[PDB]
Amino acid sequence: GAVATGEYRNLFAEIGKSEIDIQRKIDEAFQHLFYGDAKDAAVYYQAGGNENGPLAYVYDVNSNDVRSEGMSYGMMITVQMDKKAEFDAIWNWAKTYMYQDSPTHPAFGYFAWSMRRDGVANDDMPAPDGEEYFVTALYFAAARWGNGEGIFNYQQEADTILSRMRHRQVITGPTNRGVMTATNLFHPEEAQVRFTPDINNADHTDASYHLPSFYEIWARVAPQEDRAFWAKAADVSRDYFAKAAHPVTALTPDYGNFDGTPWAASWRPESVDFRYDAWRSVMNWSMDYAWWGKDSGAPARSDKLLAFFETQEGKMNHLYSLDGKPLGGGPTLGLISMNATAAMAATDPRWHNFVEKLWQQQPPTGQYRYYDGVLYLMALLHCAGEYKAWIP
Ligand SMILES: O[C@@H]1[C@@H](O)[C@H](O[C@@H]2CO[C@@H](O)[C@H](O)[C@H]2O)OC[C@H]1O
Repeated sequence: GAVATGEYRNLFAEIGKSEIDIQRKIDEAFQHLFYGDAKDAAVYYQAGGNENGPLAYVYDVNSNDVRSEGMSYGMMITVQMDKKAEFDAIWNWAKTYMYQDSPTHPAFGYFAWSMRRDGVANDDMPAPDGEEYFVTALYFAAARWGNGEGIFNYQQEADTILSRMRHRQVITGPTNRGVMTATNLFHPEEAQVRFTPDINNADHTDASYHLPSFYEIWARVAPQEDRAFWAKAADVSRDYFAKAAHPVTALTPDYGNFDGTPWAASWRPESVDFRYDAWRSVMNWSMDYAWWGKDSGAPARSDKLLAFFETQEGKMNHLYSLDGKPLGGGPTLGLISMNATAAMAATDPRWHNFVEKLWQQQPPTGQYRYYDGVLYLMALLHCAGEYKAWIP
């Protein structure tokens, strides 16, 4: 695995691209998304500052809301790209405005998943893959830059947040939406991330939230009393992808049950299909395989998913039944980008075509560029051999 060797595959170099052109492609994507035209290209906004220095956020330009996921992805992108100033400004806004510090609030220890640009929460409850990326990005920051003090003691922040994600108690109290009850972010017996800590829907998961590549980091550097739990979560997630991904297409549903079956949310029953969340599952298991080499099923799964998408050439949808029926939409940059990341584990040389398709793309513009753009820039970093485990 790359962590053992320190050698991360440069999949773009493997399909013949020069290092100068790979650097240009990543820098163009960063400059567009972080510093491009505010109305058409950028998803990052400089939002003044406070006692900790500059504030900034990554946001969904469509709804015009800040998302905890996009903040956490901005932190991961910026630490992988050695962009400390941008990292610190995003983290300052997330910790200042999104993090719930009241111990009587049911979201204590968690980041509001959806927040207006003025800091008014739409929902105090979290999207738990945001927390997973925040903690990991903070550990990576500690490793690359060393720890600062206060909110910039990245390792201390990560330890405290991650401990509370596991050990949170049930809290009932007032929220922006009325009285709510929430629990921990990982089920203590299943050792799986929840879709939500809201007690009304807590005993569910989401395959795209399963991040065994990161749980292995936490198994090494988290508070000692939790390391066995995070190690377990990594093994459970590898088993989860084996059960949750269709046996023929390797498509996963957006939302799921702990036993691997798809879950139809009452408010979103189409969550049983492969949609916007599920795009990411293949990145998660392929990254885990490339880093750690433990998910013995990952190569075949990535091969099945790329074989399936090869049947869709010239008629690509972005919504599918798990058995591979197209359910609508055309090609998206986010799905192209995630499919390319399957090459971190695929064995069949059709993966070349998927990495080449990502290489051919341009940075996204217009109303849907937030999800397309964060996935694009993460996929470019993975495929350039520039998305690494920075272990403190
Ligand atoms: O109260 C809970 C809501 O907070 C939860 O909202 C979800 C949070 O993650 C987002 O990615 C989803 O889009 C959003 O629906 O839904 C479940 C409910 O119990």
